[PDB]
Amino acid sequence: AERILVTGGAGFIGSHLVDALLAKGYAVRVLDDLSTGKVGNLPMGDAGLELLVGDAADAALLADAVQGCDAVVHLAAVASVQASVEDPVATHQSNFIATLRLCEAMTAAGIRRVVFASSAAVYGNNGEGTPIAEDTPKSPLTPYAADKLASEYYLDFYRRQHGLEPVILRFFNIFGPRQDPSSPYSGVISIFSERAKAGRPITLFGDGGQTRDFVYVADLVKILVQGLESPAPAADATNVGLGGVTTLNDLIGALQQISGKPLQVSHGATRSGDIRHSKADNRRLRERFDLGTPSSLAEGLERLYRSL
Amino acid sequence: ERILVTGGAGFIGSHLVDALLAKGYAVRVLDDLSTGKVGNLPMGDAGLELLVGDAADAALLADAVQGCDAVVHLAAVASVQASVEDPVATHQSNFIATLRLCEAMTAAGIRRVVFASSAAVYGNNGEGTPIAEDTPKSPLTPYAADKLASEYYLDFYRRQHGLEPVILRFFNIFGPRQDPSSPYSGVISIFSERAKAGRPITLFGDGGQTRDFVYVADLVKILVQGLESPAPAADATNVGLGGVTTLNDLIGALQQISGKPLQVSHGATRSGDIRHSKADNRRLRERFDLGTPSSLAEGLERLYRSL
Ligand SMILES: NC(=O)c1ccc[n+]([C@@H]2O[C@H](COP(=O)([O-])OP(=O)(O)OC[C@H]3O[C@@H](n4cnc5c(N)ncnc54)[C@H](O)[C@@H]3O)[C@@H](O)[C@H]2O)c1
Ligand SMILES: NC(=O)c1ccc[n+]([C@@H]2O[C@H](COP(=O)([O-])OP(=O)(O)OC[C@H]3O[C@@H](n4cnc5c(N)ncnc54)[C@H](O)[C@@H]3O)[C@@H](O)[C@H]2O)c1
Repeated sequence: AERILVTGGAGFIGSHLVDALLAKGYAVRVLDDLSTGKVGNLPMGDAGLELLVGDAADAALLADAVQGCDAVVHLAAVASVQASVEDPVATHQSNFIATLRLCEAMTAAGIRRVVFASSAAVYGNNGEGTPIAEDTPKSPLTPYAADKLASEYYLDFYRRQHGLEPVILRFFNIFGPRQDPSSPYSGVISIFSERAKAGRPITLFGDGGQTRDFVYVADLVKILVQGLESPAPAADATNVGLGGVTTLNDLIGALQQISGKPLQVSHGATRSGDIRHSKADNRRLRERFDLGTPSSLAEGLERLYRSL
Repeated sequence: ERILVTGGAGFIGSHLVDALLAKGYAVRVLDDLSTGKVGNLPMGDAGLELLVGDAADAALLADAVQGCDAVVHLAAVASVQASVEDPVATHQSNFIATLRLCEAMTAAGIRRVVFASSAAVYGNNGEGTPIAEDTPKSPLTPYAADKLASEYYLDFYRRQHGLEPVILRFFNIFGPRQDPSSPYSGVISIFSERAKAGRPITLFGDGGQTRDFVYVADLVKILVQGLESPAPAADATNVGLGGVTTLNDLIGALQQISGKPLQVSHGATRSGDIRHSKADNRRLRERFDLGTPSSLAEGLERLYRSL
């Protein structure tokens, strides 16, 4: 049976991927420093799961972690963009050095396939208000966004120089159960859903006309598995957005209706780094992956709410 | 008034150090002497202070920027091939040094930093075209990716912390003190050293390849202007002349300068080699005072006479 190394596997997206891989019969090895990930996210009783608690930028740890692994999904990163603005030096270790050290360890070990969580943040403000195609000029505005893009560039280098097979996925806005709502910079759906469940007010920054391309985590997991099992994945990046349009006001009304409870909306100012419109051009995604029928926003919110 | 020059002991840096001291600045050099040479510097000049260490060393940078009014950040492992062989080590020199410098400058309240980026950030894009600054990026090596990431971090510190970066993408610089000892040394330093020594040269390909060569003294004038301009633009500026020199042109000009015909061994074209590389230097012409740059023959003659 094949073993998948999942860096960041104890986190939001990672733990769902772990469940899905194990269910398909893979062995899984999680490498996670539990900075935001949680052991309670993992099915620790599954005989197919191994857990290594440590830093994904640690070369000695990666040399151990890759031994006996057949492929990698590289999800470890400090996901809070704001955290990278606060401390560029520390987050650069997690957001880029981990990628570089993983490439070195995979090349030594002879492992080719790595699926990488890049981000729509690499586009910055370019193409705003239009479906963003993958060849849109990049404009990373924070250390996080620059490290995700630099990670792409190094993965492509190891592909050409050393025969790595990277599957570069630029996530748009992923949501669903286990997304941690504890920070003011947690994903807005995790925050809004937590308040609605508790019956407490939410805070809307700006006028609510901002749009995002929301993706339910279960649909992202399908793509991640397919990137692991593809016979010859494309070299260049693929957006993971649906090409959908959801305003924050759309989201407020959908969530309120799902909770069946009234929802107080207090106001805050638009946050300084807030992009107003964000939507993916889904054409490469639809060409390269089988999305089937994705979850609509309502279906995804419902599953999230019904889990809390 | 004092200028920090990281990499000041190297080829471009030491020429800059000469120019800045000649203009009355005090000059502090930070260099690990990996490829820089103390013999490149005017030791014994009362205005020159040399620090030897790693430009990625946080504690050392903190001392180094203290009392400085501006910075020229030239320290890097210039060999693209060295970054291919050792991405981990060269990333410290080619990117981490930039990030640490940003942090040290912010803490000390120093705004102006002139940065040596590279035409390598374009990859093969714009082959056969005047390369404008918005030409799509495609860094092919760790070195090129680190130069581009350096640019992005410099822009973030500008917006978030009031830094004033002057981002310059160098095309093919040449001149005295350019090390010809490596096979991946610049073709002009190699061809000239072999011409002076009367030894054969090796031409990879047909010699129709073209490059936008820039004499080091003209680059130095731009570096100094970047320090002294009152309100520099935020985005990158290509440093090239928009010139077109073939390798066969270069061989002919060296044969005319040396007075003896060069024996030309034929090698196969290098894998991935860009055939035609030319800057669109409109932004340079607009933002800087270029005067009359040295022609290739002028630069070659000045180089050859120095060997
Ligand atoms: N959720 C989104 O909308 C979104 C959008 C774009 C990109 N991403 C990327 O997707 C990946 C997963 O993000 P997530 O939403 O599940 O958030 P998350 O915080 O739940 O997952 C991050 C995980 O990585 C781990 N981690 C962090 N630094 C580490 C280190 N140095 N060593 C080892 N483990 C480390 C954390 O403990 C956590 O388990 C990340 O790379 C993130 O940047 C997510
Ligand atoms: N045509 C060109 O020469 C060219 C083209 C594009 C970019 N550049 C850039 O211009 C700058 C100068 O290059 P150069 O041609 O003068 O080469 P160089 O090797 O002569 O100068 C580089 C200097 O940096 C120093 N250095 C290297 N790593 C260091 C570290 N970790 N800490 C401190 N000092 C360190 C070296 O000792 C040397 O003195 C570099 O940033 C290079 O990447 C040059």
